[PDB]
Amino acid sequence: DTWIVYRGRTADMNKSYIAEGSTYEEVYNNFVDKYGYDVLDEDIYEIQLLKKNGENLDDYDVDSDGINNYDKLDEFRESDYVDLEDYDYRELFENSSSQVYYHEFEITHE
Amino acid sequence: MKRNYILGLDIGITSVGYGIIDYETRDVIDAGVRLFKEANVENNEGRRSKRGARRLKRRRRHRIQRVKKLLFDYNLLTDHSELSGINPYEARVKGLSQKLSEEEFSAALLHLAKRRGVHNVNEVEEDTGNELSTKEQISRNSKALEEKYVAELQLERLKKDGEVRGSINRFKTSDYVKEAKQLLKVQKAYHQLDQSFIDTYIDLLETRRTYYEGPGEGSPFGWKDIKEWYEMLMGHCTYFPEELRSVKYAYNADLYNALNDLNNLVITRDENEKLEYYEKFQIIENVFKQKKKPTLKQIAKEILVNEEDIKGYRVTSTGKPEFTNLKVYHDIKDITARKEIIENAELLDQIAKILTIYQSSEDIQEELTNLNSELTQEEIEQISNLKGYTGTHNLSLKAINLILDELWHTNDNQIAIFNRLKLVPKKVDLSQQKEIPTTLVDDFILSPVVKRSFIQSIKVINAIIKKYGLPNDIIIELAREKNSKDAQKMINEMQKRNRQTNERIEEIIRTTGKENAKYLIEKIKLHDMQEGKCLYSLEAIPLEDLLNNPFNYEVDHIIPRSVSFDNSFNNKVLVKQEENSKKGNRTPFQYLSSSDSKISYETFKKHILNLAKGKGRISKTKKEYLLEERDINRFSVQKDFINRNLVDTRYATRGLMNLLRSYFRVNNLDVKVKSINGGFTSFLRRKWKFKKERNKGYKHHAEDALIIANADFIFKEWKKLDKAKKVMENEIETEQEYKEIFITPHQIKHIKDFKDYKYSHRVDKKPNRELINDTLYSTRKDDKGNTLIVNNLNGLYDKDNDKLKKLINKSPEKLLMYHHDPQTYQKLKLIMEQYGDEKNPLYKYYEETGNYLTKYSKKDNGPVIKKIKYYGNKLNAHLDITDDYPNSRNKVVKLSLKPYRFDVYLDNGVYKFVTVKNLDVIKKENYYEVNSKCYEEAKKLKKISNQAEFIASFYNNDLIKINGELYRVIGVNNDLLNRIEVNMIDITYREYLENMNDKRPPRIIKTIASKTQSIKKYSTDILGNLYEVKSKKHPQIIKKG
RNA sequence: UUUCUAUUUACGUUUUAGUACUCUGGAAACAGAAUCUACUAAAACAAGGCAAAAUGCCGUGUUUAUCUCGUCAACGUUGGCGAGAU
Repeated sequence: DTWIVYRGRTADMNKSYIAEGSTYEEVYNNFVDKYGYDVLDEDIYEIQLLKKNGENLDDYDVDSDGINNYDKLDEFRESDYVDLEDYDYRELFENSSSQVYYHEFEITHE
Repeated sequence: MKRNYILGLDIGITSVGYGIIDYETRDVIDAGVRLFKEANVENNEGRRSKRGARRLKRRRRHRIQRVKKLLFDYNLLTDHSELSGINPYEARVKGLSQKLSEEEFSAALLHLAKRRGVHNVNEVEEDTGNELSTKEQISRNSKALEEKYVAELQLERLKKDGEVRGSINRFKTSDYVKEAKQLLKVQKAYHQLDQSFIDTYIDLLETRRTYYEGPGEGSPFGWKDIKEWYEMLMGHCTYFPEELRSVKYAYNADLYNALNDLNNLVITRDENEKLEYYEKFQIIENVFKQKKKPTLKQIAKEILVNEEDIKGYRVTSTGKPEFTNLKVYHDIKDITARKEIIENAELLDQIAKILTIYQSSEDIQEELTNLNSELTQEEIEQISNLKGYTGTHNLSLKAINLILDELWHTNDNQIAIFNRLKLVPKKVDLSQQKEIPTTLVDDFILSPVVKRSFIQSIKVINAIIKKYGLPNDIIIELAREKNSKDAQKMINEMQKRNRQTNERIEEIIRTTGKENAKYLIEKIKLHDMQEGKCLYSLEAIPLEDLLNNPFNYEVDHIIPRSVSFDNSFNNKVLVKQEENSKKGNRTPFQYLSSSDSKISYETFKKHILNLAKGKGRISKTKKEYLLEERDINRFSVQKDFINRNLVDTRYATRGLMNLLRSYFRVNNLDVKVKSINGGFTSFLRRKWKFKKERNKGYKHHAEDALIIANADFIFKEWKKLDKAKKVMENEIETEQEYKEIFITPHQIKHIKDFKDYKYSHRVDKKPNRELINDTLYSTRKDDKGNTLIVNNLNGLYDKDNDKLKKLINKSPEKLLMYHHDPQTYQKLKLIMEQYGDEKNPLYKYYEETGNYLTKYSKKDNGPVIKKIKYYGNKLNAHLDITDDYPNSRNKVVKLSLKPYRFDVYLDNGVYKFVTVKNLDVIKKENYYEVNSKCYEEAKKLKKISNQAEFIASFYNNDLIKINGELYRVIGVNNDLLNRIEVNMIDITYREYLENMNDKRPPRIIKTIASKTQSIKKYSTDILGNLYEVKSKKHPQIIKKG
C-alpha cells in the first residue's frame, strides 16, 4: 500500500495543481481527469509510449502540439506496443513544462 | 398536463439525477440525469491567487512610476540621464556617505522602492518549502544587522557569497526606512531637497494598504470605509435581514454549541434523561468554566452518577469523547481571572469579534483600547497575542440569544427549535418569486461542490415543475462523498478491506478443507467480531461448526427493523435459533432481564463493554444498540432511531430541505419534501437485486434516483410505517414483516426495463475562461531553418532526476552546450562515463568530490552549473509575445492556445470549420466581442469563400451530429489538421473501452475536413429532451457576459 | 458545515543591457566572435481594456440549451423582462 501525492506549481508559483493516487499510473489518470488533458504537455502519453517501444519520434513529426502525423501513430498503435511500466508515469509528469513547470512528488508508505 | 407524480432526486457531486413515478400505478413518466464538470475549490483559488498577484505587480509598477515622477519634479532624474550602468548596491553604500551623482542617487531611490520588504512580521502567508521560515529569516537578519544597514549586508553577501537574490534576501521594512532616511540625510546636503520631498519619499517607501482598506475607488471588490468593511466581511444574516452575522468563536455562540451537546446527552437516572435548567446551569458553570477541555468522566463525577449511563454524544475520529469547550472563556482566564471581565457576555463577544476580524495585533490592541471596558493596559498587550480565532460567518447574535433562551428553559435541540419558531429565510422574499430562487443557496455555508449541485438540482426542480406540474412529493438524497478526492480515498480503503476479508476467507478455506465459506462470508465476519461467543447466552461457538452446521446459527437483528431502520452489520449478530425465537421483536435489555436468557443482563453488559474495548471488534453504535435500555415504544425514541438511521442530519441536506420547505410554505403549496439516508438506498438497491454493475455509464445516477422516489410509495401503502413518514416528512413488527414490506419486487422491473434515460450536459459558454498556458518558453533557430523551443534542465544535482544522463547517452547534440560551448560538454561527459552506474551520476560526483559541475575554465574559477538548456521540439502553435520584450534576437512564444469555440461552414459541398480561439474574444466593459480582424484572418487561413453558408457554432459540450452519430464536443484538438474531440453522450469513452476490454487510446478524436457528410447541432434542456437546434445565419459576435 | 474576500513579502519563467566565462586574430591594447554557463540592474509575466499624477482600476470563479414572440434596457445586436415554440 502506498499513497503518492503530486504537487505541481505553475511557473509563477501562484496557481497550484494537486492530484493523488495509489500507483504513479493512478496519479496520471487523476491529473488528466480533474485538471483536464492539456495541463501537461500536448500528447505526452503517446510520445513516451513511442519512445519506450523504440520508434524514432522525428518520423511521426513530433511538434509542440506533439504527434502531428496521426495517420502513422494509428499504425504503431495497431502493432502490439510494449506498455509503460508504472515507473515512467513519473517521467510523463516530469517531462511536461507547458503549465506545471515545478513538479514535486511525495510518496507516503503506510 | 395535470398528473399526480412523486419526484426523486439523486444529488451527487458530478451529477443530479431526477426520476418521476406515478402516484397510483408505480409507473415511470420520465427519468434522466443532469451533468456538470466537477466544481473544485482550486479554480477559484486560482483566480484569487492570481488577482492577488496582478495587484502586487500593479502596485510595484505604480510605486516605481510615482517615484520616477517625483524625481523628475526635483530634476534629480531626467529623460536624457542614463541609469543603465549604475550598480544599485554599490551606490547605496557610497551614498550612506560621500556624495551620489544625480543618476546614482536616482538609481538607489528607485531601487529601494522596487523592494520595500515585509512590515508585519507574521503577516506573511506562504509555505515553508524554502526550509527557512519568514519569521526566523527576519530574526537572523536582524541579529546580523545590529550595527550594519541593509545595503552593507547585501553588498557583503554579493562580494563574499557571490549572490544577493534568493530566499536569504527577505528583510523588514523598518530597516529599509532607516537606510533610506540615513542616506537621504547625507545626500540632501549636496542637492536641492526639502523636508516635504523627504517625507513624500519615506511615505512612498513604507506606504501599504491595510487588510481593512481594500482596493481603491471603482473596484468591484472594494468598500468605501470600515463600517462597509464589517458589512462585507460579515454579511447580512439570512434569518434576520438587517442584523449582521457574528463570529463563531464568540462566547455566546460557544455557549449555544455547548448547550446543544448538553441537551443531546442522555443520562440513565431516576430523574429525566435530559438535563433540566438548574443542573444544566450547574454543569455548564463547573465543567466549562473550571476545566479547559471537558471530558465525560468529569461530567460523571460532578453529577455523581455512572459514566456508563451517558449516551448520545458526538465522538472524534479516534473514539475519544468530544465536547465543545468555551475556548475564548478559558483563554481569558489563562491571562486574567478578575470577575469584572469573565461575567460580561457583551465584553467577551466584542473581544472575540475583534480577535477574529483584526488579524494584526497592533490593530487588536488599539480596538480594545478604544472599547471603554475594565481592561487594563498591561492585560491588553497579553490578550492581543491570542490565536486560532478564525471563523467569520456564523448564526447572528440576536438569533443566538433567542435560541439560547429556549435551550436553557427546555431540553430540545436546534432542529426542532427551528421548526417550532418557524424561522424562515428573509434575504429574498419567497412570495413574489414565481420559481424556487437560486440566490438562497449562496448564503448557507456549503462547499462549492455542494453549492453547484444544489443550484443544478433547484433548476431541475424548476424545469420539472414547469413541465409536468406541481410535484405531490419530492425526495432528496445528497450523496455521502464530499468531493472526488474522497471518492477515491474511500474506494481505495474499501478495496483494501475487501482484500483483507478475502484473505481471511482464503486462510479459512485451507484450514477447513471445505467450500462452505463461499456462501458463509456474512456469518464468518460476525464470528470473529463476537470472538465465537453467542452475545445472548455467552456460550462459546467453534468456528468449524459454523461451516459444518450453518443452520445452528442465524443472523439476528439487535433492534427490530420496524423502528431501527438499520440493516448494517452493526445491527447483525450470530445467535442460537432458540435465542432468536425467544427474543422476538423486542430489545436485548428486557430479554436479558427476562428469564429466557441463560445469562444475566449485568454480566452481559460487563462482557459487552470489555469486548467493545478489546480488539476494536464492537463498534460504537453496536454497544449502544445492545444496551438500549430506553423503551422503543416511546414516540421520542422511535423518532430518534428514524433520525439517526433514515433522516439525513448533515448541514447541507438540512439547509436544502429547509429552503424548499420554506418556499413551498410561503406560496401555500401542499408539497411534502423528505430526505433519505445514504445507506438506505444502498440497502434497497441490494434487496431488489439491481446492483448488476456500476460501469453502465451515467444511467446509474438516474436509476438510483428512481429507487429513491419508489421509497415514498412504499411509505404510504402501509399504515404500519405511515406515522414514521409523518415524522420524516416533517406498530412494532418482526423482521419477516419488514422483509414482506420492502423486499417485494412487484412493479420494480420497470426500472430494469426503462431504456429512454435522457441525459444532458452543462454547456460552458463563459468567455475569458483561460487564454494561454503560462511558461514563457524561449526559442532558437537551428541549421535547417526551423525554430525549436528551448526547455531547460533543472535540479541536475538532485538524487532522483536522471534526465541529463538519458539525454547525454542518447542524443548529446540536443544540449545547447554541445555546439555553443564544447569544452564544458567534455567535462560533463567524462563525469557521466566514470560514475555512469548511479541513476544520477552528478549526485554521486557531489557525494565524493563535494563540488558541483563547474563550467570549464583555465583558472578553475568557473561558476556553478544548475540549469543546462536543451533544444526540445519544434514550434507549431504559439501566441507570439515577442513584441513585449524589446529588441529580442530570438523569438519568445507561448503554447497551447485554448480554443473558445468553433464555427462550421459548408463551402462547395465540403464541411470546414474555423476555430474562434479564446485569444480573439477581447473585453470591452460589460460586453465580450469576437475580434473581427483576427476572426477574418482565421477564416481566410482556412480557405473559406465569402459566400460560404453558415451551419452552426459549437461551444463546449454542445451536442454535434457527425454522419449520424451524436457526440459532445470537448474542444478542437488541432485546428490545422481539422481534428475535433468528442466524448460519447451516455458513457465516458474511458468506460466504454473497459466494458469491451479494448486498449484503444481514451479520447475519441474525429475529423471534419473531408468525407464528413453531415454536421448538425443538437441541444438538450436541463431536463434532457433532445431538440435539433436551428441556429442564426451570422456567427454570434457580442455575448452579454 | 469552511465558503467568499482582503493586504504583503521573497522568490520564479523570459528578453535586453552590463560584468565575469569560452575562443580567435594577437605581444595585445583591445578588436572581435560565440550568446553557452553564473551573477546584476531594468523591463514584460495570462491577449488586452479603462483611467488619468490617483495610499489608482478591471482580465483564468460562480451562474448558460436554441430558437422565438412581443416588453424594456443597453445600445443594430446584446440585455433584461415576460409569453410561447422547438
